Parts: sequence; C-alpha cells; structure tokens
Amino acid sequence: KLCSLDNGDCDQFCHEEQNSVVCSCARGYTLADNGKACIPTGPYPCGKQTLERR
Amino acid sequence: IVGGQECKDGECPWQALLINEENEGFCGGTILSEFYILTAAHCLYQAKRFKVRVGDRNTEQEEGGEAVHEVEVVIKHNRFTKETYDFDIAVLRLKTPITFRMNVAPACLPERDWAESTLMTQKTGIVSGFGRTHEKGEQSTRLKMLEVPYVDRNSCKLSSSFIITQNMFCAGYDTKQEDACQGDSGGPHVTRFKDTYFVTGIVSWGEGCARKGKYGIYTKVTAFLKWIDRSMK
Ligand SMILES: O=C(Cn1cnc(NC(=O)c2ccc(Cl)s2)n1)Nc1ccc(-n2ccccc2=O)cc1F
Ligand SMILES: [Ca+2]
Ligand code: NA
Repeated sequence: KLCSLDNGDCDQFCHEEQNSVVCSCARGYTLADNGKACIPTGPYPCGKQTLERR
Repeated sequence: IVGGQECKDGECPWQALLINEENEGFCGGTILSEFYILTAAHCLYQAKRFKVRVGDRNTEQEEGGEAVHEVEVVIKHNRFTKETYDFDIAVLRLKTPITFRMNVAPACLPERDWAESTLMTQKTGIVSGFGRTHEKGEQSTRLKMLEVPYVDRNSCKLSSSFIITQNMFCAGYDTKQEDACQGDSGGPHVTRFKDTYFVTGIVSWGEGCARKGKYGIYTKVTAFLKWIDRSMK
C-alpha cells in the first residue's frame, strides 16, 4: 500500500513507515482492529457534524 | 460570508463567536476542545474585553442551546504583528469547559505531514461565520458557510498587494462573488476528508471582500500545529 492511493485505505491519517503503510486517528478516536477504520470513543468526536439528535 | 449558504442545523458545530463590549460579534473562532478556542491574533486588538459564544446559529433568536464562556488565558503568537499580519494565530483557554451537544463540537487537528499531502491538496475547503454579506454590508444574523477552492501560492502572491508569507494561503475565487469578509475573521476554515472535518485555516484578511482579482487570505494552520499543541499544554 501507498498513502497516495485511496489514502492507504485509512479512514484518517496515513503514513508510510519502515517502508510500510500505517493508519492513525485524531484524539477521540481509536484505530480499529482492522488497522484502517477510526472509531469514535465519545458521542461528540472531533470533526463530526452533529446530525443525530441524542 | 459573501454568497454561500446558511449553515444547516448541526453542520457547523465548531463555530465560535467572539462577542465584544457592545455585545456584538466581531470575530469567529474554532472549537478545538472543551477548554480551547482557535482564533486570529489580530482579533485581539479589535476589542479590549470579549467573551466566546458557542452553539449559536441565529443571533436574534434564543434557541436554548447557546452558551457564553469567559476567557481565562489568551495565548497570542509571539511573532504576530499588525504590520505584516504574519503569524495571525491565537488560542484562548476558557474559564469554564464547553459541554459538547447539538451544534457544539470540536473540529479535528490533523497531523502536519498528512494535512499537507492530503488536505491542502483537496480542491476545496469550507469557511464559515457571521461576518458581512458583502464588502460594505452588515454582518449576518445567521451563521453562513461557503465552499472555497484552494488557490495556488504563485497565483496568490501575484494577486496580492501585500506580502503573502509561508504562514498564509489563499482560498476563494478570482471573480465569482463569494468570499469570507470582515466579521468572519478568526473563524474556521476546515477541510473535509471522508466525512470528518479537519482544521486547515483561520480567516485572516483580504483586500475587500469578493473583489475581482483578489482572494481570501487564511492563516496556514499546518505551519502552527506543534504551536497549537504546546499552547493547549
Ligand atoms: O484591513 C482590512 C479591512 N478589510 C476590508 N475587507 C477585508 N476583508 C477581510 O477581512 C476578508 C476577506 C476574505 C477573508 Cl478570508 S478575510 N478586510 N484588510 C486588510 C488588508 C491588508 C492587510 N495586510 C496584510 C498583510 C500585511 C499588511 C496588511 O495591512 C490586512 C488587512 F486586514
Ligand atoms: Ca441564538
Ligand atoms: Na476574487
């Protein structure tokens, strides 16, 4: 994988480290077990519009 | 905001508004966390005393979700100067924390290298605020947003009658009458990536608003990511 193609399949941050793609996430999210997706840890994670009324 | 649209319910939840001694909004900010607001250093010289309102979409209507927070600490960039408008960035720490809720949520800070390679290379970003609706006009009572194309630095420099530093970038349109304007200053420029919005700029200055041959000038947040982290301790 390369970050230049589909962002290395990462939801958020992509880096090519030790010549290999590693995904990561902003504060308030945890990187999923699949190592690609970013899972919010709270109901108002940064950068999400507030569309579901709670 | 000149042109653009009213921001829909819940769609601009990181917007903050700095409110002066005439009780009026005079600048925007971006919510970074429960205690920290991002704004432009130059906004600090426009009022001696001010507070921060969040969760507001209509300044003439009490919706019930709005909150006003007092500022505990101002952290202005030490290299800002009004002569250059360079380093036009400040962080505010609030006396009491924000409770995130409908229309109140922080924008994400991106990692710098990825922001440069992936966010700044997008076609557009989004600017929002309660600023004037045309250059010589009055401020909007309703929160507006606008999609603004990224403009290349060489074009940006050529268009400007003032020096564009590496801490600045242009966004907007050559002739299309859409732009930010005075009153939006200090507010968010965010870039969308897969349904998540990342802070990419601060509304900084312009030669008028939506003038032909001029662009909106924004503080380049990538240049200040480590600085923001330190300011937020
Ligand atoms: O003072 C004003 C008043 N004004 C009138 N119109 C405006 N427009 C806006 O604020 C925006 C438009 C698009 C934006 Cl993004 S922000 N400012 N504008 C300027 C012009 C130039 C400068 N400037 C830039 C670099 C070095 C020195 C210097 O003075 C600052 C301003 F605030
Ligand atoms: Ca209101
Ligand atoms: Na223009």
